[PDB]
Amino acid sequence: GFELKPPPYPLDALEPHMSRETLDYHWGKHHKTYVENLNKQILEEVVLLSYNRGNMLPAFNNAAQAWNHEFFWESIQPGGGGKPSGDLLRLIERDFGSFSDFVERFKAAAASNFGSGWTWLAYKANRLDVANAVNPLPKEEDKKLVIVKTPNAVNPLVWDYSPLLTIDTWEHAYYLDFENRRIEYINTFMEKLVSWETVSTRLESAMARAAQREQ
Amino acid sequence: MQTPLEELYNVKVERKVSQRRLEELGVSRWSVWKTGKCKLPWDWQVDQLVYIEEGEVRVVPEGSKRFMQFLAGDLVRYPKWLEADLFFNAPYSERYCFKAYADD
Amino acid sequence: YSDSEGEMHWSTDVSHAPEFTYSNVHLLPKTSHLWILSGGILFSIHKDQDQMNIPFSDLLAKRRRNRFLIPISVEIPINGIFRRNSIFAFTLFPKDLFREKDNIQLRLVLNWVRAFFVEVNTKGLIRDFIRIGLRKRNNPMNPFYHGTIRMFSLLILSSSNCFRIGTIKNSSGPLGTAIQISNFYSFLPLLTYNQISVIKYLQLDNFKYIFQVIHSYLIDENGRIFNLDPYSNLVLNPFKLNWYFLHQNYNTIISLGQFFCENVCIAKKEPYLKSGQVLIVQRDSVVIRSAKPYLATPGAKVHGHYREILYEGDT
Amino acid sequence: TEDEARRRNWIERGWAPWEEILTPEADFARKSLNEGEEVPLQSPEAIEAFKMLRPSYRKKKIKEMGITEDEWYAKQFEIRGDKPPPLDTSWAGPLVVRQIPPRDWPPKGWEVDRKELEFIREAHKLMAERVWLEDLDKDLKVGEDATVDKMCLERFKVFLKQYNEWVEANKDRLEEDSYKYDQDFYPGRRIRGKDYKEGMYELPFYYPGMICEGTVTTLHLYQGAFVDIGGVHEGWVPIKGNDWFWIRHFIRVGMHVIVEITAKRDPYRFRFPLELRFVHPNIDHMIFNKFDFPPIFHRDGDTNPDEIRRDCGRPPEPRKDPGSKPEEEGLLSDHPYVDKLWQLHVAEQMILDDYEANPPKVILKTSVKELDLEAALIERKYHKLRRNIEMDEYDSLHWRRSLEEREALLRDISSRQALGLPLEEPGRYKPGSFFSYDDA
Amino acid sequence: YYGLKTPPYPLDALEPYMSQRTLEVHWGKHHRGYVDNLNKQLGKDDRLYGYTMEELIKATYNNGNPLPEFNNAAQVYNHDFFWESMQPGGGDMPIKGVLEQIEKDFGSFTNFREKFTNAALTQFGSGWVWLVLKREERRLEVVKTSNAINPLVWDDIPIINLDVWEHSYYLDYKNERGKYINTFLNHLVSWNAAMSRMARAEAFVNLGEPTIPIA
Ligand SMILES: [Fe+3]
Ligand SMILES: [Fe+3]
Repeated sequence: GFELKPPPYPLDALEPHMSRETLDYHWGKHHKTYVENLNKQILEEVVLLSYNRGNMLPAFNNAAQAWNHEFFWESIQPGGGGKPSGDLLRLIERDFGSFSDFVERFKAAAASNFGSGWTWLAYKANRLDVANAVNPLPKEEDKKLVIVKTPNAVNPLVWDYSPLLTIDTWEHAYYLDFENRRIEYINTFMEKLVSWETVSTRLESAMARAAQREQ
Repeated sequence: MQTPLEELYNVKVERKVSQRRLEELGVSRWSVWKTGKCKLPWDWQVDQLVYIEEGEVRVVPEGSKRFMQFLAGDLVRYPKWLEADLFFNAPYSERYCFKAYADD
Repeated sequence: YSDSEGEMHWSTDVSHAPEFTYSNVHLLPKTSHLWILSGGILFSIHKDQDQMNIPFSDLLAKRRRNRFLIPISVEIPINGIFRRNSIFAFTLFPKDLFREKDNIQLRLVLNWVRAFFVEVNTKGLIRDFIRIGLRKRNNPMNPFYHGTIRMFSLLILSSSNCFRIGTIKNSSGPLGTAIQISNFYSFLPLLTYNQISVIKYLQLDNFKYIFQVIHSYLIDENGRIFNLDPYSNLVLNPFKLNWYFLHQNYNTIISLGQFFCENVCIAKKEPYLKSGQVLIVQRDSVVIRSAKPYLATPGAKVHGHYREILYEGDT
Repeated sequence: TEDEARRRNWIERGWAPWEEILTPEADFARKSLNEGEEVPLQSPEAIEAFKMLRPSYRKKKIKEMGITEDEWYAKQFEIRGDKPPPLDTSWAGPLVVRQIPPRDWPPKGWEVDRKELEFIREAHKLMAERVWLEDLDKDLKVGEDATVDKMCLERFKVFLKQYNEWVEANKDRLEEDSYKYDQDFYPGRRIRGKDYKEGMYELPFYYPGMICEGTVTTLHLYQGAFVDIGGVHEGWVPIKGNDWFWIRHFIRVGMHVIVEITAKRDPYRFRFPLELRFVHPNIDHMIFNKFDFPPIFHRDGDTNPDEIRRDCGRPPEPRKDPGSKPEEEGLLSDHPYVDKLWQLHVAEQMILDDYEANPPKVILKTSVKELDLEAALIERKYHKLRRNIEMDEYDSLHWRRSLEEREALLRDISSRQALGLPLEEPGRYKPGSFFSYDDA
Repeated sequence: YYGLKTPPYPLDALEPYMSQRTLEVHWGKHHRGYVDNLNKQLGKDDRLYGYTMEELIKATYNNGNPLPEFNNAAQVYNHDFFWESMQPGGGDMPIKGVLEQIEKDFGSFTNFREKFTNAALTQFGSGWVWLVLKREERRLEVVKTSNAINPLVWDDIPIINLDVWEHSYYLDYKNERGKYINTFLNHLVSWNAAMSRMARAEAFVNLGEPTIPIA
């Protein structure tokens, strides 16, 4: 029995960037329904099991969306925006040139995601379940940061990626605050809401996940 | 027939790519593939963007008597589900990137 | 027996139901004629009415996918053919960095195959090798170096079975592009109804707009509506840019598909017709598809369903 | 029963009771053989048929009816049986048209002024304007107010200027190509030779949606009706098979019709480049047999079936499903150039050996000018080898290429499964019934 | 090039079932944006120019590997078809040949209504719900598609359209898609439009029965 956790901030704490009315419907109605329907059909293990190597089982849409929204609420904070630091900034500059270049590519991906979906910053340290898929001599640059778009409920977990940041591009996430203006919603997300300390924290776990596999 | 192979097989080509377009695509971060005189059969399972840096390749679709020729400086997009033989007759070098649905 | 290859036709006096459910035999309650219409495959490009203009030391060795080369004494069978679990030799390869999954597998017993010699020559020097080997990417010529299809079963129609028996002035041409009328909801205008469709699909509010004759309106590029004469049939010629009258206001002997006997007379001053079915009707000529009638008496049995292909010599 | 079988033959097998125009001998044979073998003919039909076996009796019978011989010869070619209910074509409001240049102007490979073309292309947005029948009266121009000079046709006139320039420069070339490719004339082919008249409309003058007035020129039992719409190609209304049994009563050669262009195609590939439907008379309710695809030519240069089906809109040649998922197959790392490197490696090593000593068969010639003996000799004197290392780095590049395709394939699968997009090429892969050393 | 076609009614004519503000954003921003984006693409490709709208959608669909122009080309047709699918004083039941065909292909209008409702309730994410006329089978069906896909890509003839993209109902109903579907069937769906679309479709399908001589 999975439970709907509240966001780590008060529902009025994202004003004026994200209104309480949006949070009342996005979390109180959409996210709540995903958890309620998931419990009738029965979290990371559930998402992988219900994905079923592409032949998605009935529980996948509820399970993946429930995980996605919980990940989404932790990706933002009332005093977000700015720039990251530490190893995250070093990796961003290594794989995107500079932080400014990364922001433009991330915004463009979120803008061009057609229909309902999610845009992810992920740490790519995947392993494949096929034969002759192991590199004898890894170069240590193969574990890199990537920007990936997914439709509907899909998340990078189904390809054994490590998500670090996401933005919800379903229209219900921004229509009460920006109507059709998704560009302004994306720009507001990266300048006022994004929590880089949470993204940095998730990077450490992803790095440790790869380190444990290599030993 | 009268219709060129590029039109029939939906092989988008952008011969003589400007440097600005290369940087917009981020070609400098693409992986490198090279070969000598050989023949490569392949069936594309996803779209592939190829920027040829040196040499030339002649692409013969499955069952075809004609070929498509791409030279250094051309940007080629091989479509998904394409089956062809790639022929090389000299040193060849390229930078490639595979594209899933949407992406680019 | 059928004198020629073709398809079977009968008009009347042959029972449509077979004599038995499984069989293809039909009875004749009356005397009738059975016609054999004369006639001469990828199924994705050959379709109905297509026109066919064309007729139908280990460092010298190597280990690859399902194959390997060898410059341990090698024992090859007499025929050069290996079966499963066969001994061929009683570190062979450079131990490549990558090894693809192969159906073949060593054990030296071959298990999972042909063997032949490979020789490399350069400037009068010879080095022999033994090559033992077993989706488009899995493949193991160099660009640098009549008849009309009748399908329903295929027959070819050609000249061997079809033969010929021998304002401004109004001109045929375009009237313009019909535009959507919002009253009729359709992006491409309905233009006309037939007797059946007017009863099924005519809305109540559109009964006032049903007309027995044609009415022509012209919209120019600024949105103005022109009629010239709203009580006659006048349209604009798009090439000459002038008005002209329509032909009608829109309020031969031989018929298509008829069968002829071998000496039917169409007119006293004309040569006798040949047997067959009228395939093409034109202003002053007709093209006939050759057919041969067979007379059959009551109680006879027809071997084949309608339009069944019969080859020469078939019963 | 003998009601469903007759219906089954009509619908499934295309049966129709086509008229059989019999000679007197054939007519007598069918009427007399129904009575017996050698019996006195009793039925009035067989008795009359016996009399008609003499043409002298027929002439006497014809004179007594007051008709001529040729009229009697024409009465035997008459459609028997009942007649279909007569057509009642109703106009769905008035016919309202615009003069819109075809969207596909200009033809491929023909250069026009792009500034004039953009002026022409402005008229294509006029299709979005809404017109209501309650509004074609408020400012209607009639009589002297509806002369041609009063109308704004500036964008269509610029198209006409470009069209006439194209016609005068390509008219002879198009006729030459018609003779080169099409041996004999046929409805749908280009009118040429003595039959050509200046002023006939070329194909780029037409576009789907246009309304034309024309005359029926040819009826084909298996193809349809061909209509002259003032062009160098005749239009084609697809009608075939049983439908002609009733439609022949209404669609006749030489009669004037109103047609709408539904498709325009390339005459090199398609037999009938102009596809039409009858607007007046409306016979939509009488047409049941449809063409799955428009018929095409199979020409001299068409050697690859996969290329032919791409030139038209036809499905791929089906194949048996492999039964294995491509995303679950092992990666490929054998670079195709490695086999060439191996031959060069062997050639260098055997040349080095000769240098020391004397300072079913396939033969592989190797050139000395494609070998790097300067580096090989230094490696030989110093003592895997460099060429073996060179083979592994080519394998690594090929393995990396396979890995990146598989990773993109895995993401592509998830997107397509979520959005209901095909994983395999549609039409391909039809289903069934359609057709140790290392460790030692 | 294609123009932006006005709906066949004023933007406040669907009140109170579909608000004027919904029409202003849905038609004036979403539909307008699709037209403007499509026209830019058509101005660079002379081959895609010159296709009819139906031909362009089928060509850009590319047998399941859509070209970049497909999303804009499909959406402009979908929205034009959608505005004509609704009328002031719509809803209730169809009459004459539309009712007869529905009763023949579904058993009754009640069976059709449940199938249409269930297809609209179970379409996950953005998409469309269609009443279609099957060309090969010569019967009506209920089909749901995702994102911009329309039945034209499979040579089917649309009859009635319903937009279940979130932007079409979120201002008036928020997460209550079921109320939006029920309102569409009760007060908005235009069966008069379906009558004419079936009449146009009868030029290619011939839903009648042939007259077969007894001879
Ligand atoms: Fe959401
Ligand atoms: Fe919409």
